[PDB]
Amino acid sequence: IDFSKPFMSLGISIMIKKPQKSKPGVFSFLDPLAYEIWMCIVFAYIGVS
Amino acid sequence: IDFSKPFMSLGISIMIKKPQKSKPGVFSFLDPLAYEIWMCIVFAYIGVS
Ligand SMILES: CCCCCCCCCCCCCCCC(=O)O
Ligand SMILES: CCCCCCCCCCCCCCCC(=O)O
Repeated sequence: IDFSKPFMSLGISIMIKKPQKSKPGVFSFLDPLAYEIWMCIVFAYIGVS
Repeated sequence: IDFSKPFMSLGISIMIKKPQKSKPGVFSFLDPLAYEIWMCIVFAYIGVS
């Protein structure tokens, strides 16, 4: 058959799952340390006092 | 004349100058925190006092 001129140029692309904006949590300033450290600091604080 | 099938597909495209290092601003020392944070710190300072 004899095609006509392309009316839509395309190709092979890459599709991935759209990511999320990862809205920071309210209490995210605690993230640098683990929950165990934060809990142990309170225990250490009480003990020292 | 009679053109053959396209061997290359092109379009209109924006050309600009490649961004270069931004000259540091006068009050650049305020960049690590957003304008909102600095404003809220002032409000928190007043409130706490
Ligand atoms: C003077 C010693 C204590 C200073 C105050 C530290 C405040 C942090 C304690 C509460 C955080 C507990 C962690 C649970 C939340 C989490 O990180 O998942
Ligand atoms: C307790 C005072 C802390 C120091 C506060 C310094 C900054 C005061 C002014 C805050 C608002 C303007 C500065 C941010 C400007 C911007 O980056 O757009």
